Amino acid sequence: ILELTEQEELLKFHYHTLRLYSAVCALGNHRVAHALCSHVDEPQLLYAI
Amino acid sequence: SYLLENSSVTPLDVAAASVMDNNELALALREPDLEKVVRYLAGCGLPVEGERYLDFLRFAVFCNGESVEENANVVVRLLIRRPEGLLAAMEEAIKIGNAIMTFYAALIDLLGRCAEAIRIRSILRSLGDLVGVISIAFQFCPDHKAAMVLFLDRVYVQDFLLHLLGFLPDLRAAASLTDMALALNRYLCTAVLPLLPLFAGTEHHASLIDSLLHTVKGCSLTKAQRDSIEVCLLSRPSMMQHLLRRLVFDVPLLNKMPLKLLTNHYERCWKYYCLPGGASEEELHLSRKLFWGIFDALYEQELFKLALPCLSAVAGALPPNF
Amino acid sequence: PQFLQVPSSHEHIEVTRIDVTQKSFGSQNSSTDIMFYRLSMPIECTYYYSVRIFPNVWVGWIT
Amino acid sequence: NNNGLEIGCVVGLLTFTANGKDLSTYYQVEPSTKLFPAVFAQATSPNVFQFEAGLFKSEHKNPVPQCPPRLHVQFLS
Amino acid sequence: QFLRTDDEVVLQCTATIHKEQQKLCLAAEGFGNRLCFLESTSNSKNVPPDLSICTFVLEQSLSVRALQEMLANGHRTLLYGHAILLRHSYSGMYLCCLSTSRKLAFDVGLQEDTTGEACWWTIHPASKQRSEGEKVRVGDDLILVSVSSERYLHLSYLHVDAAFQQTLWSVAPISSAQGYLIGGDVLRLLHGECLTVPSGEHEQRRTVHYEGGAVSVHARSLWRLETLRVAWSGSHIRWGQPFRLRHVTTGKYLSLMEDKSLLLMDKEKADVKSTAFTFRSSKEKLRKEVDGMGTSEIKYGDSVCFIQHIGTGLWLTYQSSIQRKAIMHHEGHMDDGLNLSRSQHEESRTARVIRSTVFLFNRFIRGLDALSKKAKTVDLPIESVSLSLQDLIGYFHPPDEHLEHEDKQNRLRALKNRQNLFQEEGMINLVLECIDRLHVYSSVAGREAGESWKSILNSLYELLAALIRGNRKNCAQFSGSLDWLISRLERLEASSGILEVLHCVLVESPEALNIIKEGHIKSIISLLDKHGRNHKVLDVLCSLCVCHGVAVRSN
Repeated sequence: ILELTEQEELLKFHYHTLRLYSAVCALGNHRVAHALCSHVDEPQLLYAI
Repeated sequence: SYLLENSSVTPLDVAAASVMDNNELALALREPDLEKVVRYLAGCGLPVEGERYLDFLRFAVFCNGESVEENANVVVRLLIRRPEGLLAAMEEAIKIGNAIMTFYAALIDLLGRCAEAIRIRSILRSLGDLVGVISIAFQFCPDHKAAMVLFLDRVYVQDFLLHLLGFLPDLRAAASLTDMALALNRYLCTAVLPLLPLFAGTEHHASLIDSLLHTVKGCSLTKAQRDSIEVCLLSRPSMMQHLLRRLVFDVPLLNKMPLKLLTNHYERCWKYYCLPGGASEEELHLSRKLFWGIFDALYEQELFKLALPCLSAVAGALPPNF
Repeated sequence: PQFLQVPSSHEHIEVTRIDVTQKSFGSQNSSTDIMFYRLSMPIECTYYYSVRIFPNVWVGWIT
Repeated sequence: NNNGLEIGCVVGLLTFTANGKDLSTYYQVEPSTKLFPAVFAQATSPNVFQFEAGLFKSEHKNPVPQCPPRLHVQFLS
Repeated sequence: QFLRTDDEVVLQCTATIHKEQQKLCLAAEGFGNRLCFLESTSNSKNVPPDLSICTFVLEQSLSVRALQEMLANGHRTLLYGHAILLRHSYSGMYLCCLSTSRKLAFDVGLQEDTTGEACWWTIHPASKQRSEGEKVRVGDDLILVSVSSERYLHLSYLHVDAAFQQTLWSVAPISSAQGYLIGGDVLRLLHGECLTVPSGEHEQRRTVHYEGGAVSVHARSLWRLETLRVAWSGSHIRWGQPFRLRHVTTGKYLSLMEDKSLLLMDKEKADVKSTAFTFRSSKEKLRKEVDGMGTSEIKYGDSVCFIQHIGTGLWLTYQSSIQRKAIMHHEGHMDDGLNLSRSQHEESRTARVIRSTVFLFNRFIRGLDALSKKAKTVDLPIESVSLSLQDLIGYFHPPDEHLEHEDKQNRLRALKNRQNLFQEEGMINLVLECIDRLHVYSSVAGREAGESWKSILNSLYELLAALIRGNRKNCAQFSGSLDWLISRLERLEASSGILEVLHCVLVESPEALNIIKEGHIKSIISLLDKHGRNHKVLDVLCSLCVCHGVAVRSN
């Protein structure tokens, strides 16, 4: 991802995924949110921080 | 204004001579006098009559080379209203009534001798037909095209410049020695107008050399030689050297003084071709070695050897009626 | 080296999206050297994929 | 000797039919991995290469009976 | 008596068509048309002229010399030798010389901005009677010459072009009191409830009805009061001077047909004593004309106005969902004194554009009907369509972020008013039918006209989106066609355009968020397999996920 600053079309799309993945968890979608922990992998987000 | 109203045919010649030379006088004239001229042109529906008017108006707006603007404006503005398609129906008349052919030549000259001053370009760009008459006068001949060129020059890049070029037919038909004899000397001053890819340019530089070979009349050839010195100064360098290769054949034929001055014109051109070269550069050192035989052959020669001094510096840049 | 689509800004090696399901390609230029026409989408593990040749060639199914 | 029709049919295994005629026993082996449809070229003419029993669109995409080969946008070069 | 700045006038000539000097005036449409044309005012009996798109307002009349300095950077009377500015009185477009042909004369158009010399036009008499500096009177035969091209505004043979031959453009005035009725004004017809006409796709919209409630907002309650005269049409509305009524949305004249009833009939059938009414203060049936703005007689707000037909003396009464049907009768009730109310200018500006949208796309529908059934050439407009199609997007352009707030709010308040008017006449449905007939082939027709087929379709949706982006109403009106859009979603041609409609709906229709089902959304996610990687899809899926503020968890 750190490279992908310059990959501009591909920068924009994946950002919108992050809106989308945060979307589908709209105020308590817990059955969804357990499923997304598999997709996005919380320690990766710890590294994203 | 007396004379204008009289002139229905000479009388209008008188009004012509009354104007031509003086700027001061040509400025001083007013517009309805010019309007009486063009209303007589409006009567011509069929001519021969109209050509004397447009000749007058030709000497109304140009007068010293500098197209006088206040005449040039108002003359034109009335002409749109009654001029009065017209290209191709003219093209019939060549093969046919000589006066119809000469008519539009003088009409286009009036417009040719004239150029907020941008809208007047546009109406003159509103009359395309350019190359059409250029194609005609390659075939009586000389007067029509020179008016078209002056129209083309003022109103209306190097690609389209080379597009126009049977000017080689003018230089080649020089050996027909009488309308064409008077044509060619008119197209020597017309040749100064093109002063302002590489393959078709080498044909035209050889066509300029064919006109120079017809030159190698006299003061017209001085206009052609000035057109020749500006042509080699305008230009690749090897195509200029291919033109200098056919000039080296003429340099062998040179060593009468006009061909030596054409070689003196190629000598400062060889000073320009030396910096591009620092093939036939060995034969160019042989042309300076033939100039050493020209040193063995010898006040005008001081100017000829000073050009050969440039050719001696040019040979060292390489050494660093059929 | 890596893959990237052909944009229209190129040496004019022309992609033409045509429908029965064909894409023609042109090389009317001063480029002859190397062309690697890899289409975008792979396979995993019946379905025949044809290549029409007017004029060498190396047809590849490449990971 | 003007037209050549070199066809790499799929499905796990591969076959080659060149000008509609079998030039098979090719390097046809993979248990479950990937293969790009590729034509490697040195540009010998223009109108040089035109591309296309089931059909290749029905294999790859999300619809998988999809037997008419309906082209998409992602068919890229 | 004179012509000054800010006076509505026309530009009238004559033409030798069959031994009669056809008294035609300058007409140019706007909002669909950039070019000029002719409108004959001769046959005012049977086919009366569309005087709305013929008038012009003298916005500024300055001399040639006092202009070029201003161009390098107050009811003033017109003098000959002044370059005037002729804004089109409807569309707000300034009359200009163009750079095209229709023939070495240029063309005459209505451009948008006053900068450039083409918008200005100098006046010179072709009359030795009057000369330069004299005050331009009413009805002077004059010549209009440009400033850029300096060509004459000429009547060619039957087209207007900037030429070098001259033409006498006779100037008849139209107008120059606020709160009082002025002829030419598009306006409503109140009761105490308003007069209406049937809705879209409904009869060919010919009946006449009283209706209360929210039809006063609509465009189908708009009525243009057209006088019989050409000159001084913007005279004040008196009791008893004649008026040809004409409905706005259909472009039909309100005519008394003795065969059926009071009906809306077209331009050609509407003879004067079959369609023209007058106004009475009482229900009695007791002047001819004045040349001026006239007596500022009748008010808009405070005026009980009875309506009487000229040829018969019938009165506009009603029969009796409130679809109270209005008819004509010799006596009627005491509820015929109908009050009036003006429309706003933007309200009139929309609805004339609505009938422009009508006549354009319906020819475009019928032309599409010709080349869909059989191949090989009924007149199918393309450029005229695409010119309007681009313009309506500009008509419905959202207000800029670089605009001041209150003006941005007004323009947005104007914008929704502009939007609501197209829905309630079925322009959305009219566009919807055009998207039907075009999405047939895949690039049939003449493919220089049918060459822009790709660019037409794109901007259709871009229109269709723009008529949604603000309103909660109109997106909820895509309750029906939302499944159809997902059906045409996988056309892969203008597939961003379908989505951009479908995006802006699903921002503002919590209604339609609950409509959408599995296989629709499946197809939307399937489209992402089609079109590579579009974040455009994702924000749609974001909007399918989140509502205005709440979640739709089943989605």
